[PDB]
Amino acid sequence: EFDAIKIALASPDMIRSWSFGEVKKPETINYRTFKPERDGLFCARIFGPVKDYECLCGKYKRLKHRGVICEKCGVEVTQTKVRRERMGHIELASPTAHIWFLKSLPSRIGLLLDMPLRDIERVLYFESYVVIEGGMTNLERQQILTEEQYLDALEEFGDEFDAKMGAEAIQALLKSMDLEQECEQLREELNETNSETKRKKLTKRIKLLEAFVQSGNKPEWMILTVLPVLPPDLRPLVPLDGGRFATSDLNDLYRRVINRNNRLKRLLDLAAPDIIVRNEKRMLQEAVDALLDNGRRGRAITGSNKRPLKSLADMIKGKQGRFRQNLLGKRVDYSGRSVITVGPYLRLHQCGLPKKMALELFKPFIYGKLELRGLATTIKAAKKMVEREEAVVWDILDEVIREHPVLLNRAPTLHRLGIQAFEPVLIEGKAIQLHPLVCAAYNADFDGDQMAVHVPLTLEAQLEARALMMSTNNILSPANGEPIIVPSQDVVLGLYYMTRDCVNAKGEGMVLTGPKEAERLYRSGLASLHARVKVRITEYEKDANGELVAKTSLKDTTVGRAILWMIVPKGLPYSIVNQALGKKAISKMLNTCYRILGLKPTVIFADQIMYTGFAYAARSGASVGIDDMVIPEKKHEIISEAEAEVAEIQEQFQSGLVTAGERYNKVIDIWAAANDRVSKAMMDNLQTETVINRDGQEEKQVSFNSIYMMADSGARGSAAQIRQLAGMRGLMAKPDGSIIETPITANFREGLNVLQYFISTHGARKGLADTALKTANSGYLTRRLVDVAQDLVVTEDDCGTHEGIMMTPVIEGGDVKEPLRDRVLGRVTAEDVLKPGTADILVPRNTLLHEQWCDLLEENSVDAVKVRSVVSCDTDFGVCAHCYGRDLARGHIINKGEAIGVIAAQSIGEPGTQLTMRSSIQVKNKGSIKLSNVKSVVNSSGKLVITSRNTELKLIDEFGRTKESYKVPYGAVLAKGDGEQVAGGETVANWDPHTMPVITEVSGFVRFTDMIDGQTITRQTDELTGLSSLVVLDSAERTAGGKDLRPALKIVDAQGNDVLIPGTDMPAQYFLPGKAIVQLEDGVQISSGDTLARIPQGGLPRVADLFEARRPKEPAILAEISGIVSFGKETKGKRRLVITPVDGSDPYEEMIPKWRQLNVFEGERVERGDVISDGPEAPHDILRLRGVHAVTRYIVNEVQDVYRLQGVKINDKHIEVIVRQMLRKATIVNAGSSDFLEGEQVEYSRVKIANRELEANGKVGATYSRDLLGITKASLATESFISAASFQETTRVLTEAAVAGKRDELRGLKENVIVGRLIPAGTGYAYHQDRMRRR
Amino acid sequence: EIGRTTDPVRMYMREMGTVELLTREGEIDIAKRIEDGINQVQCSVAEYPEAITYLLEQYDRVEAEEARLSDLITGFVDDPELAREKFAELRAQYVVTRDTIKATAQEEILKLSEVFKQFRLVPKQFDYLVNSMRVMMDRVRTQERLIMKLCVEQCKMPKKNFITLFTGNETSDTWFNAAIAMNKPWSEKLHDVSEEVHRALQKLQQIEEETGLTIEQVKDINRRMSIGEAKARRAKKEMVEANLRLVISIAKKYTNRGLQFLDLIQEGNIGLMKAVDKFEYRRGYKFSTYATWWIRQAITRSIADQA
RNA sequence: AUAAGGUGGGGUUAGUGA
Ligand SMILES: [Mg+2]
Ligand SMILES: [Zn+2]
Ligand SMILES: [Zn+2]
Repeated sequence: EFDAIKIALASPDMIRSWSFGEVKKPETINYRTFKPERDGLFCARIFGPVKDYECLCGKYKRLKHRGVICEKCGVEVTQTKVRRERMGHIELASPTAHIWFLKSLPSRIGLLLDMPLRDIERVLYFESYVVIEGGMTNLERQQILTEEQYLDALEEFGDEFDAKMGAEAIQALLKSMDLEQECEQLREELNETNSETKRKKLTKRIKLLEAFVQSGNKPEWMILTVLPVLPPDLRPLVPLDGGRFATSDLNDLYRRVINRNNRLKRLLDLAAPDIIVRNEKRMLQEAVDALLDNGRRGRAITGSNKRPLKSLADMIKGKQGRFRQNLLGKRVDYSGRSVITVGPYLRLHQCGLPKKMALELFKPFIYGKLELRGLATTIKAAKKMVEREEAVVWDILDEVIREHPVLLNRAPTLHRLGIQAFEPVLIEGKAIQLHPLVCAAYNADFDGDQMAVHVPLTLEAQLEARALMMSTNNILSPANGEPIIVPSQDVVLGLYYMTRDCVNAKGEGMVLTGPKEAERLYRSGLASLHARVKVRITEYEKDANGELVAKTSLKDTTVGRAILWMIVPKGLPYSIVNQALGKKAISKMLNTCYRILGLKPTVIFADQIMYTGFAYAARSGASVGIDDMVIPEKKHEIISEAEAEVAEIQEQFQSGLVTAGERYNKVIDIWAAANDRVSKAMMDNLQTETVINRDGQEEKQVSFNSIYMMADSGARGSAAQIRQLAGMRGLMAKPDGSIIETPITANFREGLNVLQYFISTHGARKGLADTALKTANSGYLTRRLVDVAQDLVVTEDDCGTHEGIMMTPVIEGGDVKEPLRDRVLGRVTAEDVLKPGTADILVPRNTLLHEQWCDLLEENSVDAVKVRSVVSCDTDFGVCAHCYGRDLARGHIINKGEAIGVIAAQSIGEPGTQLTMRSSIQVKNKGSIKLSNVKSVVNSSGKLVITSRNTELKLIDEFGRTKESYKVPYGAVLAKGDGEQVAGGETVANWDPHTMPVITEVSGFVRFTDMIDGQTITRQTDELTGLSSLVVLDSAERTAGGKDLRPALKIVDAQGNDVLIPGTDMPAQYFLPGKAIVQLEDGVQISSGDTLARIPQGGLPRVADLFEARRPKEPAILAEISGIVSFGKETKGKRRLVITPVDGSDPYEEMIPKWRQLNVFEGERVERGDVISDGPEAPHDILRLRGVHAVTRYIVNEVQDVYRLQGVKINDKHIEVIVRQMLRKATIVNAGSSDFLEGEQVEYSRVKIANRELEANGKVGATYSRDLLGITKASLATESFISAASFQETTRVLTEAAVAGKRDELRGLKENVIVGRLIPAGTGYAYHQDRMRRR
Repeated sequence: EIGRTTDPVRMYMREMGTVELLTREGEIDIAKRIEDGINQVQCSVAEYPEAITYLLEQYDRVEAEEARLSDLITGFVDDPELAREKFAELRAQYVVTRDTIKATAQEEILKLSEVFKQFRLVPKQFDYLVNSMRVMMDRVRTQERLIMKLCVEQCKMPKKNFITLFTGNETSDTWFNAAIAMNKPWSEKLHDVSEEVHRALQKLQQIEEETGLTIEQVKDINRRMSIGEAKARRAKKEMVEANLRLVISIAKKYTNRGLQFLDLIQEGNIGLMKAVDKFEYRRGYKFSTYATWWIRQAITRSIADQA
C-alpha cells in the first residue's frame, strides 16, 4: 500500500487543512446532564457522532439516514470510530514560539539567527526590545534594545524607524530574512576564516541554511500560530468509582490555553495598557509551551498532589512513552501464565499443560470444530457448552491439541533460547509440567519461577513453530558449538555412580557374553554394580561411505559400563564409556554423537540417558550426613604454628623492628600458606580415604563419600566450597576493599563465633547488592548495542573478495590460553592454505573448515591462516554468507536471511550477569629463540642489549610454532640471542625497571657537551660512594636561562670527531632529559650498552567503554607518519615536539605533557602509527594510522581477554560484526568528481557505490576517511529516524530530522515492526525479494 | 544579572513596582481629568446635527415604542413626560435653529448644543455617534486617499502643493482651477483625472450637504473629540497603574481553589478596569472600597464558572 | 457476554559461583 515515511515542518494552512473546526469554549461536558457541548473540547459537530450512526439529539436514529447531517445540532452521521482521528485547530491571537526549536540546545532559531539565546529570551519574555529593519540610524537591523534605551531611540529615531518585541518581532525579523545572501556570503566567509572555530560555527550555519532551503520549508512557519488539537477519544474522560472523574492532564492544559486565549481577546477588545496585555501574552507563551513540553521551561506546573502534570513530550519519551511502552512491547491475547514444575516422564518434544488453561486458551477452536460436528448449531449454544462443562468437549480439545504447537516464555529473556516450542500433553492439575533438560537452557530453577505461554494462531506460524521454534531443533548454543542440552545435576550423579568400581565386590572378575546378562545379574542382585568383569561387547563404525561394520572382542570393564552401553546407538567407539564419566565427558560424548550420527540418535539418546539417569540415581541412594564431612586432624596444629608465627612477627613489631605494612604483609602471607596447607590437608584426607582389601591384604582407592562424589562428578560445587565446609573459610575482605588480617579460622561444620559471622555477613551483603546494581547496568548495555546492530542481514552468497584478517593462536605471554583450532573452526579462508611443505597447497582458498580440515592443518602445525571476515565483506547493505561461515546451532554454512546482528547482540549480552565482581625474563619450556623488530648490539660482557623498545622475545618450538612472547625492553641485558636454543626454565634477560638506561652502541669518548652546572644539570655527589655525578634536571626545575640549552653526551673518538650513527651520517649525541644521572664523568671512554645516565620511575564497564570507544585518561602518543623528529618550544601550556618526515614535508608538531616519559629519541627514525611514549592506545588513531584490520584485532583481543578471563565462551564473529556496524560511517577527503562536500560525513556503503559507479564513468571518484563511533551515538547517526527515535533523546533527533525534511524507506527491522508488516529477515526476506522485485 | 527569572510573577512585580501609590486626592485629580474627557466628547457630541436628527428620530422610536423608555435616556441633570417636554421642546429648538441656516445659524447651533448638553443617554447611542463620526472620517479619509492617490500618484502633483491648498476644503475647485491655473506640467496632467476626482468629490460635497458643515469643522469636532478621548484613556491607564498593589493584595485570598495565580491577577485587573469605568469622584469615597466589589466579582465569577 | 479501570505511593515474587 505505502512506501517510505516522510516528515516535514508544519505549514499553517496545512493545519487548517487538517481540522474540521475551531475550539472556542473551555468547558468539555455538562456535569449537570452529561452532554457534550457546542464547540467545546468534546464536541459532536466538530468531531462527530459520540453515539453510533445517531445524532446528539437523536434526530437520525436509523442506518437509512446515513449521509445527511443533523439540524438540531448539525452533526454528520458516521461511525463512532470516526471520533478517534478527526483533528481540530485553534486560532491563537498573538504568535508564539515553538520551544523545541528554541531550546533543543543547539537552538535552530539561535544559530539560524546567530544571536545568543539569552537575547532571544530577553525578547520573548518582553523585558527587551529589538529592532527590525534598522536602516537609516546609527543602529543595526538586529540590535537588542533596553526600554530606557528604547526611550532613547524613542527620542532620537522615534520617527519611522521601527523596533518591536516578542514572537511578533521574531516572526517578522525571521520572515524578512533573505536566505541566499546568507548562503553565498557565508560560503565566502568560510573561504576567509583561518580559525577552525569560525570554520566550525560557520559550517554549521551553512549546513542549516543550505539544508533549510533545500527542503521545501519556510522559515517563518517555526513560530506557532494555529495549534492543532488532539482528537478527543485519545484524551478520554473516564470516570472513577462513583460520580467523580479521573481527568487527563491534556484536557486540563487545553482548558488553560483557550481560557488564556479568550481572555487575551477580550483584553485586546477593551484596549488595556501594555503592562497587562504584555503579561497576558507571556502567560500565553508559558501556556503553549506548557502544553508542548512541560518542565523544559524553568518551573513546571501541577494540577493536584503538587506533582507535575504530563505534557505531550513525555508522552513519547521515557520508559512509558509510546515507543518502548506500547509499540515494541504490546499486550497479547491467547496467553496464559502460571508456575512451572517438572514431571520427568515426558519426552523432550512435548510439555505438560493444565486442562483448565487449555480449555481457556483454545476456545475459538472449540467453537470451530464444535460447529463442524454439529453438536451445537449456533454459537451461543457453544458458549454455554464450553461454560457448563459437558463431557463431550474433553474429546474435542483432546482432539485439537493433537499437533498444535505452543510457545513458552520465561521473563528474563536474555538470549534467544528463552523462547522454545512444545507439544502440549494435558495434565490433571493446574501447574505447568516441564521436561528437565530445558531448565538449564532457561536458567529456570524450580524455586517458584513462573512462566508464560503463547499460542500461534495461524497456519504459517504453526509451521514456524514446528520448523524452527521446536525444542528438538536447538541443541547447540548460538554462542558456540557446545551442546546446551547437557544433563544438569543429578543424572550425572547417577551415571558417575554407575561407572565406578570398588576394588572387591560381588561377582568380582567373572566373565559374561553380553550386556543383557549383565542386566540380569544386576536386577537379580548377584553381582555388584560397581564391580569389574571382562565381558564381550560388539560395536559399529562408519569409516567407509557411512557404512556400519560389526566387530567385537572381550573388553575388560565394569558392570555398569556394559549396562549403559545398551542405550548408546550404533556408530560409537566403545571407549567413550570406559571411564568415570564426569559432566565434561558426557557433554563431549553428546557433542561427538551429534557430529557423527546426525540429529535424531542424539535426541533419543539424550532422553534415554535421562531415564536411566534418574533410575539408577534413585536406586543408588546417595545421601548426605554430618559424619560424611571429615575434619582433618592436623588443622589444629597448623593453625597453632601459624598463630605462633604471627606472634613472632608481632613481637618484631612490639619492639618495632619491623614496620606496619611489612608485618601486615608477612602475616597475610603466612595465613595464605597455612590456609593452603589446610586445603590440601582436607583434600588428601578425603579423596582417597577408602582403603580396603582386594582378595588380599589392603589397597587404597577413591572415596565413596557423598560429598566427594558430588563435587568430583561435577554436579554442584567444587574444592572451594567443600574447602569452605571442612577446612577453614577464606580471608574475608573489609568494607574498604582491603583485606582483614585475621582469617576466619572456623568452618561451617563447627560453629563460627559472633564476629567471624559478622565479618561474613559484611561480605555477603556487599555481594548481592553488587548483583542488583550490576543487573541494572548489564540490561542497559544489551539494550544499547542491540539497537546499533539491529539491521545487518545476511543477504548475499559470496562477495568474491580476497581481503580479511589473520587468525593466530593467542598466547598471553605464558601458556597458549586459546589454541588455533577454535579460532579457525568454521570460517571460510581468504586465501589458500599453503602447506609448510614449501609451495604445497594444503587447503583451497574458499573452503569451509569443518573438523576434518582442522585436524588436517592441525597435523601440519600451521601457525596462521588469513580468513574471510565480516569486516571485509564487500556487500552493500548486507553480508555475504561466505564471509560469515557457520550457524553454530545448525552444523553447516549459514543460510541466506538470518539477521545475525541481533544474535550477536544477545550472544555477548547474556554473560553480562555472570561477569565477575570482588625483573628479568624466565622461560618455562624449551624451543628456539625468535625475536622481531630487533635493534641489538653486543655489549662488553658478551650479553645482548637492544635499543628498540618494540622488540619482542618469542619462543619458536622444534616444529615452528610460537609458544612464548615477551617484551624486550630498551636496552635490556639479554643472557642469550636470536635464533639460539635454550633450555626450559632458564633466565634469558635482565634490565632495571628502576632505571631507564641511556646506553650506547659504539666505543669512544663521551664529552660533557652543554652540561652547565646550574642551568641544565646539577652537582649531586653520591653521598654513599664519593663518585660525584652531574645529574641532569628536567625543564620545570631548571631555570629558564639554560632551559633552551640541551645537555648532550655526544659520542666522539680519541680525536673528537663525530662518531656517527652506525649506518648513517648523523652524530650520536645523547641528549640528557630529566632525572638523568651522568655517572660516567668527562673524558671517560665508554663500552657498549653501558648506562651513561640512569632514569628511574577493568570489569564490565571496561567492556562498555570499549564499545563506547572512549578516549582514555591519557592517550599513548603515537607517530602520525614516518621520519625524523626534534623538539619544540619550551613550556607553552606544555613543552612541544617538532616532527620532521624525511621524504615529504614536516607539517606535524605537538605540545607534549612532559609527564610522558618519552620513548623515542631525536636521531631515531620511525614509522607511522608507532609509539612515542606509552600508555593506553587510543582506538581512533589505530584506525587512522594502522588501519581497519588492526583496530578490529585490537578490540577482539581486548574483550576476548575480558570474557576469557572469566572463562566464558563466545566465538569471535559477533564482536567482529558489531564492529562492522560501528565503523559504518566515513568522511570525505577530496570530492574528485563526487558531489559531496569535503567536510561531510556519509556512510561508507553509499559513498562506495558513489565512486564505484563513478568508476564506471571515466572520472575519478572520491577519497574518503573512515571513522569509528560510540554505539550510543553511532545509532543516532543513522538514516532511519524512527530507529533513533526508539532509542534515547527522541526530541533531539525528532526536531533535527523534522527540520531536515528527511525521508525513510525503512530498509530494516524495528521500523518494520513499528509499522506492522513482515519483518525483512526470515521468511519476509523472501517476501521482500517479491516486493523488491515488483518495483 | 537579570537572573533568568522564569517566574512571570517576579518580573510582573518588577514592572508594577515602578508606579508608586497615589493618595486619594490624586484620584480627585485624575477622575477630574476623566470628567474632562467624557465631558469634552459630550461637547463634540453636542456639536453634531445628525445626532440631534437621529436623537429626535429615536425619541420617535421611544414614543412610538419602536424603542424602550430606558434605551435612549439615562436620567438628566437639572418618565417619558420629561422627555415630552424635553424632546418636543428640543424639537422646537431644532426647527427654530434649522430655519435660520441662511452666522446666527451657528449661534443657534451653539445654543442647541447647550440645551442638549444637559442630556444623558444610553451608551449604545454613544456607540452610534462615535461610529457615526468614525465612519464619517472613513469617508472623508477615503476621499483623502482618492484625490491624493489620483492627483499625486497619477498627475505627479507635489504633495506640498496638495496639503497647502487642498487639505481643509476638499470640495471646491480652488485647488483644481487654481492649481491648473498655476500652469505647471503636473497641473496640465490634472486634466487627466478631473472626472474621478471631481465627480467622486461630488459625493463629498454631498457629505458636507448632509452634515450642513464643512469637512474642516467636522474634523475639528471628531478630532477634538479624539483628543479628549485619548486624554481620558491616559487618565484611566494612569489610575489602573496606581491600583495594581490593591489587586494583588486582595488576590492573596482565594488562591488555592484549583486555579493558577496569574489568572487571578489578570481577572482582577479586568475587574478594576470595570471599577474604573463605574467610579465617580463627586461621591466622596475612597476608590478602593468601591473597587473591592468588582474585584471579588471578577474572581469569584471566574473560579465559579471555571470549576 | 452489563465488571469494569486512569494516576500516584507502598509491599512482595523470580532472576551466578571464580
Ligand atoms: Mg529461581
Ligand atoms: Zn440534532
Ligand atoms: Zn563478502
